[PDB]
Amino acid sequence: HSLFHXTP
Amino acid sequence: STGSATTTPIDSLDDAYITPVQIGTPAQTLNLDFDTGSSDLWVFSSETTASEVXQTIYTPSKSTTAKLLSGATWSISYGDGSSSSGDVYTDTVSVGGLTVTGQAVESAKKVSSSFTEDSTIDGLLGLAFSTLNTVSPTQQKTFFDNAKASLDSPVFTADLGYHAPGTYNFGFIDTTAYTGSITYTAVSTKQGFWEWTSTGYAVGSGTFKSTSIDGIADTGTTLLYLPATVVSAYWAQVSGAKSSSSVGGYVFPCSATLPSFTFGVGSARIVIPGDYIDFGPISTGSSSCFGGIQSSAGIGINIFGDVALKAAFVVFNGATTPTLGFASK
Repeated sequence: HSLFHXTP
Repeated sequence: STGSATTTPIDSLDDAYITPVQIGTPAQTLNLDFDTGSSDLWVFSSETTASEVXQTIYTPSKSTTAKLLSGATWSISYGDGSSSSGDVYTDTVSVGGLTVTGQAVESAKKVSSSFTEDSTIDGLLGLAFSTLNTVSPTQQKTFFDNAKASLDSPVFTADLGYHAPGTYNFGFIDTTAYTGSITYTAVSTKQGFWEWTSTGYAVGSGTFKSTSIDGIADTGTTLLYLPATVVSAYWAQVSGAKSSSSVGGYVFPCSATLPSFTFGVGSARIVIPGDYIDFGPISTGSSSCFGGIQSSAGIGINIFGDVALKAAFVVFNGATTPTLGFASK
């Protein structure tokens, strides 16, 4: 569990 | 053909959503994170370094339809700097009744620590454009790209819930799922994302400011990241809100009632309820809460994440010229 930032 | 699957928040904060996917023959069911911000289908597997496994894994050797994709490898990293890599099989993949044969299934040999730490996600299912796929030497198509030939219509919809289950549908539009009419806006595929431009914003009951906000629709991102001046304009309407370095974002007293936030879609307007923007207390029992709208300055891109998308019914139109459709719900 974190906060998610799905690709550069 | 069509498919329909239930998607569930992984926790009480709606940090992410997982959707059950059937892989292989006989089917192995895994809970994947559907991510419109990436184009790799990768899962935890029997090949993953054991000390890095805590998740349900894919076992290629147990599937009669799995085939090794000779010489192919993949390596990916995400927005938050997490990453994984490995080799590639093709297998049969099913989502909510819709079946694709010969889908590239990327098998993880290694994963970063944040993937190991999150027990509820068995892998990711990428739904951006295939030009972002990291398989080499030849890139693989996404689940959506493979299904298009068989879909009643080349679309999928996202219907994400607030602290509640939602639905991912493929190949049809559920007209009972939203209110009003759907507004469509053009998509740019230049960077491989579901990239679009919002027509402006309003805070609470104030005026709508017409201003172009280029951003991406990313179901794999939790929050709403907007330009700093936009974000400042929002939190200025919250009397105990401030920016917190220690926390890395705007925080406010959990007791406050937050204004709504409206973003423009062509001539239409989507309103995010104030409550969706209350993301949660910074720790259990705390009197401070973290805001769901944050600055995109250090990211480099504006991101319409779950906070924003769960307030609407979203249509991902994958025709040759793709578009995005939003409806109130």
